[PDB]
Amino acid sequence: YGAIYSVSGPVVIAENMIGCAMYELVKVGHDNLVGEVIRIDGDKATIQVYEETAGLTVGDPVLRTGKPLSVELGPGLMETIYDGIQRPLKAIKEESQSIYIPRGIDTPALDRTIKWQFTPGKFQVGDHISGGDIYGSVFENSLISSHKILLPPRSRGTITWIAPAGEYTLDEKILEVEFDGKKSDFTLYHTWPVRVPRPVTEKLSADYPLLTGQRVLDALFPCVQGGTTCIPGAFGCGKTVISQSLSKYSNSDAIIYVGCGERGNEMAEVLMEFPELYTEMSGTKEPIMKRTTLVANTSNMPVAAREASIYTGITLAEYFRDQGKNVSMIADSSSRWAEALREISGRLGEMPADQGFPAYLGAKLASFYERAGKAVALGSPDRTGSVSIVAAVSPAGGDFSDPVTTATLGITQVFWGLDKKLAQRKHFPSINTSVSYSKYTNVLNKFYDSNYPEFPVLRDRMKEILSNAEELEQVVQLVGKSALSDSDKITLDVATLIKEDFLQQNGYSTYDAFCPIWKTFDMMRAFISYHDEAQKAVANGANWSKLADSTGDVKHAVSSSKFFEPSRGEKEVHGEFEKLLSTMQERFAEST
Amino acid sequence: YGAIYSVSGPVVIAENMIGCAMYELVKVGHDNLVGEVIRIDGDKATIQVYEETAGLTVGDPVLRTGKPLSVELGPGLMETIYDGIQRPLKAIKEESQSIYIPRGIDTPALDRTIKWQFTPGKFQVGDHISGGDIYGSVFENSLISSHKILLPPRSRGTITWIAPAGEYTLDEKILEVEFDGKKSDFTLYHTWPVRVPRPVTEKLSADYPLLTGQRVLDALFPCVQGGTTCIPGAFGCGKTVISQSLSKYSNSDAIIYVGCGERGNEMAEVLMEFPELYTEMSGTKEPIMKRTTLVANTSNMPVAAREASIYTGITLAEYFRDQGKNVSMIADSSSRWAEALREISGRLGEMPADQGFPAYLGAKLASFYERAGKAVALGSPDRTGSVSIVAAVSPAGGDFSDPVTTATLGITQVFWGLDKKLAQRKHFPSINTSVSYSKYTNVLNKFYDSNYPEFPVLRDRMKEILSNAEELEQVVQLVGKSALSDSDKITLDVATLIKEDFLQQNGYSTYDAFCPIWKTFDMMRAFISYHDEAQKAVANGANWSKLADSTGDVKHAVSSSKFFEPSRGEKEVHGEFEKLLSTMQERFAE
Amino acid sequence: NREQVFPTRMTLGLMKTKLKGANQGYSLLKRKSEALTKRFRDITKRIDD
Amino acid sequence: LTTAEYLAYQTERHVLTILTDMSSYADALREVSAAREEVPGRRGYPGYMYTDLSTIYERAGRVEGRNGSITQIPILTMPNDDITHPIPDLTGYITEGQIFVDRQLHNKGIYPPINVLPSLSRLMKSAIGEGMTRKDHGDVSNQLYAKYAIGKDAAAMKAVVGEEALSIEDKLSLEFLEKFEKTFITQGAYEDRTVFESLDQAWSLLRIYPKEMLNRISPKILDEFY
Amino acid sequence: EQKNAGGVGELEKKAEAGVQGELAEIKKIAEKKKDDVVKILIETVIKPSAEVHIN
Ligand SMILES: Nc1ncnc2c1ncn2[C@@H]1O[C@H](COP(=O)(O)OP(=O)(O)OP(=O)(O)O)[C@@H](O)[C@H]1O
Ligand SMILES: Nc1ncnc2c1ncn2[C@@H]1O[C@H](COP(=O)(O)OP(=O)(O)O)[C@@H](O)[C@H]1O
Ligand SMILES: [Mg+2]
Ligand SMILES: [Mg+2]
Repeated sequence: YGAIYSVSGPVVIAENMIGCAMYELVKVGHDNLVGEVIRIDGDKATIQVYEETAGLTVGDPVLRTGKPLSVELGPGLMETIYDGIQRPLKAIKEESQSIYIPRGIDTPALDRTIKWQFTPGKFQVGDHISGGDIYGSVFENSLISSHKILLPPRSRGTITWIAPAGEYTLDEKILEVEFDGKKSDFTLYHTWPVRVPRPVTEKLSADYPLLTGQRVLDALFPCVQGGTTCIPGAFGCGKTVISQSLSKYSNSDAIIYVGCGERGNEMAEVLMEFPELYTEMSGTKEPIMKRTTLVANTSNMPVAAREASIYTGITLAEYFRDQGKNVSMIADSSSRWAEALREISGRLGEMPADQGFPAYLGAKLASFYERAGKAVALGSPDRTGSVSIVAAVSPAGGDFSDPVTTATLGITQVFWGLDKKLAQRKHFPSINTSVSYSKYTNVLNKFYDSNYPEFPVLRDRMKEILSNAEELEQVVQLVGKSALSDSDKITLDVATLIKEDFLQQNGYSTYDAFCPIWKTFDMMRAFISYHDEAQKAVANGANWSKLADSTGDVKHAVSSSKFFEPSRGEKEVHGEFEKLLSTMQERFAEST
Repeated sequence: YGAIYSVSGPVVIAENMIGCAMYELVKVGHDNLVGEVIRIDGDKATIQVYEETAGLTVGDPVLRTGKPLSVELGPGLMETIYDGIQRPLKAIKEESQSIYIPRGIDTPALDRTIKWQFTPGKFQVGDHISGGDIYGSVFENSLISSHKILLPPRSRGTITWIAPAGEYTLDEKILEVEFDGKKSDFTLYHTWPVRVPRPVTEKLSADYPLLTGQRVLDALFPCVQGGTTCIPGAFGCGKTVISQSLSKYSNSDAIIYVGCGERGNEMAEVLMEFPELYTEMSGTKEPIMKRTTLVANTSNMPVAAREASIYTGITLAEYFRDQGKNVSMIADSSSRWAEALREISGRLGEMPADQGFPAYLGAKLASFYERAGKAVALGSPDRTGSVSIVAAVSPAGGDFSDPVTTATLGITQVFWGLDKKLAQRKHFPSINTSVSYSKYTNVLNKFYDSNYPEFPVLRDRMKEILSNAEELEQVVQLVGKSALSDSDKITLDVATLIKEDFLQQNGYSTYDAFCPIWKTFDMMRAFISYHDEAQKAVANGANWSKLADSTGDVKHAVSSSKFFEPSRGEKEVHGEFEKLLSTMQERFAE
Repeated sequence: NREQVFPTRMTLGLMKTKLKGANQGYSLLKRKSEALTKRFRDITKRIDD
Repeated sequence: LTTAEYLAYQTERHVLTILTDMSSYADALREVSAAREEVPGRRGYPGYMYTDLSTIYERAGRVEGRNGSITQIPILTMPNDDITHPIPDLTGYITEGQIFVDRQLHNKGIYPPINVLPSLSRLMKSAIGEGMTRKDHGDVSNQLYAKYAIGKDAAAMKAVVGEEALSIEDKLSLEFLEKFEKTFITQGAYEDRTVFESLDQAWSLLRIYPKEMLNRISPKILDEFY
Repeated sequence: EQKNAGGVGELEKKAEAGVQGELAEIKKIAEKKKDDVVKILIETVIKPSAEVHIN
């Protein structure tokens, strides 16, 4: 037990703490505020407390827990909301009877009263169990069934006794492992330091796509299950809506939605809407909320806790990855994590580096983004999981030259840039098709050739059409459109149609809330066939103005193809699309 | 005998050292690493070590040498390679027998084993000798046929004994000066601090030009023997190529090629290329390395050596000026000297002033550049020397707003600004004609009236043509070149021809490596005559399109004038241009 | 609504030169348009006659 | 690099050192420099970052007596695609050239997207002479550089002023840019163009122009190869 | 092509036997010079130097 020596903002230099470790978790103040040691200058030890510093007196005791900031992995995480340091907000509200979060609440990170059905695994007494091996599973909810119980990493030995099938709480003993003559008792849960990535046997090259549900993201700039993703853009661009839509309609088994610096109203919207929505996975209609946990650390919450929120979320994602699930972390603002880092650095006194962001910001972002990736789990039985980190960067001033944005672009593989010009005029997703890139298009050729062989060719054709139209619009905006060729006019019209109908997706409309991969492929086929038919008809000799006058009906049918509800199914929607191409081909031959 | 109290990198802080003086060389460490005391904070004394501080412990002895940074001026340095201090790289390689530089090696700056032929001067025993006077003439090389053994400045007296003509080494005493009672002894060589300018009787106004060989420089932006020039530009742009062009082909009788903050392969290329080339300055053609000294300090050597190499080169050039030789020192990466200064200031903790550079950057650059200029060396017999300082500056990012670029621009008299746009298009020498200037044209009017009377008028005419064509090209870019005047089109075509065949020369091609003053004057006259003929013929009434169609042959001849080989001599080349003027005049009649 | 130029002193000077040239071209082309408009009005009157 | 030095010199091998993310190395230096509270340079980078980068880079080259060599190709990623950043600036000032990868060319779809204009090789002058390669290497390289610069200027002129205002030379240079970027630079992986084949293709590019327009080509080479 | 490809990857016994001679040579060299190397290591460990720091 030390003492507080200096309190300046979210940092507390506590004296009389010889023996404190780096990033060692402490309890600053009489209310036992959660803090982590940053510097140790002699007996002094600077601490970044993860709570409100108002009211800390010089001389308050500071306890040394002895262990780093440790998330509490285990059953019960899946349908919950956390405060950044893994404090269940429901439990805080129920215990406090107040709409506020009291300073120093020490509620357990996981509900201890709830009894979980336990089904022992293939292991038994005498089997040599290794770190990360599955010695049982628990039924968490209807959607995430068999929440496999993993032996903690770096814990190894022979199984002395295993709990039989039944109902158990988290505090109850579940397993006893003997290592070098010392027995170790294991429960349903286990702690893990958030700073250190959870070990895996061997990471793998991600190849299965992450079906976002947005047309442009799923087609033009695809993302794989197990790859970092960056979403820069100013306020109102659509990063939060893109993230929420990805969490709602992704093919991932679980979601780790992390909000650092995001509004509390976004968290309220997610909590209100996710249970209403349902998924077709697992052979039944179950609420989305049953497979997504939220790490809520809003902007008015303590500054230092944003880093803890990021690390807690990524460690939960790593846990559900080691369970063999396809998880996708969604950090709401890596930029806000970096701004928290800048505030802590400025209060500490380190050198500002660039823009004031600390010099270690790039390394921290690189490590956090390297936590993600498809990997084989650590222990037997063999199972493969993946963590896809899709983090929305928030540049200052709406310019992609911010240090956070530059580091994120350097480290991530997929860059979904957002332009505020399209953020206005209600052109969501406001994806800037010129600067955005995806480096998984090469690896995704296997999946595309397996399922939709014409998908890469159609995507390339649409990309080159968009580039040609960008050049044409650039030249026209200064030199008018009185000298364009018929082919140029066709390109401009078809790309305007693509922007107005295909690329733009109203995520809050029933028809365009979720455009699946097959619908997106069919609509790309429709638009590309329209462009090709127009080009061929005009090259045959037909004037473009007369052709447009005659084929306005076909153009309207193509542009209204987004209204086809995917709820009808793949067979029904594809049946209408096949008739759309056949009618369009006929209406381009009769007109010509 | 002090002791290191702190190291913290290249700047050790030795304690228990009283009586220290600023810029005094101490011997840091057990390996006797040399240094230079740069802050004396009481007993402690911050020292910038010229070698790699790695292993120096707290408690190692530091001893004060009792002398500032001094070079070993004398015979024996006309083909050697020196480090940032003055350490013979060839001798180091031949002694340590290693491809690296041994840490703390102590090799004499001059070879004491070579026996130098000595011939005493007019001074005899009993005469009153003054500092800077000549009392011998050592035959060093074929090019340097008489290395005058100057009496050290600030050392005078009555000659008590002089050695007779014979073969002497660099350690055998040659002269005994009575002085004020204390009979000193003077050998062939003599040391001199590098940060103290060598004395001169009186500096003069440099008149004769330094023929760079490059047409752009030697025609539009001339330099004089004794002038200070700068060649600022981003990486590339041909700063090093221009430097080596003035190193190989120049009117200077000696040269010190300083390479502070330069790649080792640059010095390797100099060492591999210079022995091949020959000049006829002496009676017969002799290799370049017989008149070239390399103060080569690669970029990975300590920043203190980068700081020291500039001063070592400039004081060697001052010595060869004091001998009466027209020297043209070529400093490389003066911006890297400034970067070494900035790093040293940062390690010290002094507050940077402009873009991170130290506040005294301008003062240091002025002190270094002011060492130039034609001057009469003190002492008898009288003889005139010159130190042209052709220093290359490499501003960060290619912007001429850098503090080092601004200070050098304010201090120097000539500025051969280089453009990245012209460099990337391989339009070398890539001289930015709009910004480049020379303040020595007013002085050089006399030499031009003596040798080539029409040169100043032609240079002014070409500058006016280039400026008018730049304005016309801006207007063309603005207004689409709609209905351009015939004279305007003539000026545009002539200036494009000038830029593509007179301001563009491959310094590595055999024909255009060196364009002499006479050849560049003839080419200037040919271009101006072509422009005047076109102007007059169109003013008579001829259409410019038809005139160009008819005179394409003359235009191609003027273009091939750049391909004319200067190796044929003045008589052949001048006659060839006489035909070109005759052909150009013939087209005027048609 | 801004050129994609990396912020630098050289870039700033280049853009100031570009702005001066753009203003000069604007003035020159407006004056040329005025002259050609006078010539076009004269040509229209001559065409009617 | 000390492993490379050992192999190349003490073993007489021909090492091809490939450093990647030298920008990340410089970021590590900045992290260490910031922690030490030393006086910073541009963008917070240490004032001695030039010396550290020079120490790393200058460990490559051939040595007398030894029959081995080190050929460094440090993969430097400019942070904001700006060559004026301290890391690329000091790297280009220390090293013997640079290969410039262009975001604009990558957007155009050219691989390798090597923007030849900012790229430079200071040893090209001595390594591309007669005997080592064909006698036309230097002239062809200079002519291609000049015509590509003219092409970029003509593209800017076409973008700003009307296309009809472009001269015949401007149109030819636009065509040269199109075929240079879309046929000469575009190579694809595993292509393996020999130097002589690349020179022949470059000549095919230069045969668009009449022999009169090719200023950078010397007359002898122009007569021999055109 | 598939049939030829399968045979290439099965070839590992030849590679294993090729190194088998190297292991025998290493074991022979060790068995030969163990006495000398261990004895000189023992001499080095047993015989220290009472050397004070130079500074
Ligand atoms: N895909 C979409 N479909 C329909 N409307 C959208 C879509 N994306 C965004 N919008 C609209 O634009 C608004 C943008 O808000 P959003 O939460 O996406 O902002 P943001 O860029 O994440 O901002 P912040 O940086 O402040 O968190 C939404 O509230 C919604 O009204
Ligand atoms: N006058 C010139 N003639 C021919 N090539 C030149 C000339 N000037 C520069 N170059 C070319 O520029 C390249 C690099 O120029 P250099 O002088 O090394 O740049 P820096 O000044 O940055 O060292 C060289 O490979 C050289 O071929
Ligand atoms: Mg948001
Ligand atoms: Mg250089």
